[PDB]
Amino acid sequence: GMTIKKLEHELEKQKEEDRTFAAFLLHGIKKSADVSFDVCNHDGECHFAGTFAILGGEHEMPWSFDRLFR
Amino acid sequence: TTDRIWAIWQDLQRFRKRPYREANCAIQLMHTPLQPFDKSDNNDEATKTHATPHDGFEYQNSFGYAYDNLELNHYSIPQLDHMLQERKRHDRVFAGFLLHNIGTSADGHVFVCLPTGEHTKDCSHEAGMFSILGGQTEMSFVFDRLYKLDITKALKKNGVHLQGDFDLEIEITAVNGSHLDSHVIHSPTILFEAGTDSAHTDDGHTEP
Amino acid sequence: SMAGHGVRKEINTLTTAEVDNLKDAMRAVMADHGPNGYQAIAAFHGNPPMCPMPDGKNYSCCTHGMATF
Ligand code: CUO
Repeated sequence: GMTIKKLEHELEKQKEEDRTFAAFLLHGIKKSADVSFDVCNHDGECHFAGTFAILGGEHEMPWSFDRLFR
Repeated sequence: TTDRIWAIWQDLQRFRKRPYREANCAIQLMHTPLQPFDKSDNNDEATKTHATPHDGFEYQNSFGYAYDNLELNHYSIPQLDHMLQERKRHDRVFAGFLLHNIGTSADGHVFVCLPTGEHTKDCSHEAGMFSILGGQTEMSFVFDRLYKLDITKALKKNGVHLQGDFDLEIEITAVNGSHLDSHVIHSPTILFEAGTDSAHTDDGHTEP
Repeated sequence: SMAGHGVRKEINTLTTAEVDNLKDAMRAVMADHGPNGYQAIAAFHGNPPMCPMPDGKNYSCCTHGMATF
């Protein structure tokens, strides 16, 4: 629903709190794939960390991100 | 150039199929002779004949001067017409100024301040500005109607709707840089203009 | 003149006339064999591969994994 002005305010609020991120370095993995990863404590207890997807296929041009995906 | 634009409007008018050389407004004024053109000080005979502003409309053959091209911003007259329509497409909100221009020329700046900060932008301070040319010598004049300026872009940017409560702040400065008392000047009004398609109401029921 | 800007709006706010025009226009687009046809445009994305590399190798044109994306 947010207006541009409103959205900016909303975003800043997020900034206020500390956050922890996982970073991924992605390169062409010759195909489309879905990745799921979980965070696990030493106990071995785990929770679903998150998901991201890679769109690709054969004859794709090669590519690698300059930076990490957060 | 200004005269050329007037001519441009004139030709556009015919495109609209409105009469080109016809003004059905300020009839009284039109007939009035326009001094000093009326007087002998003016050697130019053509102008003297031309003194009534009514005759003024047809520059062609009256004046006998033409423009190489009548276009605005390299837009054909039919192009302008199409362009105009597009502008019409969106709803618009305007601020109207009652100009009782008096005194020396001055510049006026205004923007609509919003009651809250927070997430919402502070006073943009740039609704737009218009200037008025004047001198002590000038005869008093007041506009019959309001001068409309299109606020819409700025308002949308700030994210306010027409409905949103906002105030308009105006500052008038002389060329001199002396501040002019804004109190005397009447506050501007806010007009909302829409096309034929208007909105239906939430509360109440229009159709029987 | 049919010009000005196009308006891209939300899908959920589908206006029947608008939808009809889109469907019909799309139908025609699909039909045309011309280079500004549905098949031709689709080809840009990937198969059949439209891009040459200087070796002569063919690859999908869409830029992914890049800033240009
Ligand atoms: O597919 Cu190439 O990007 Cu959405």
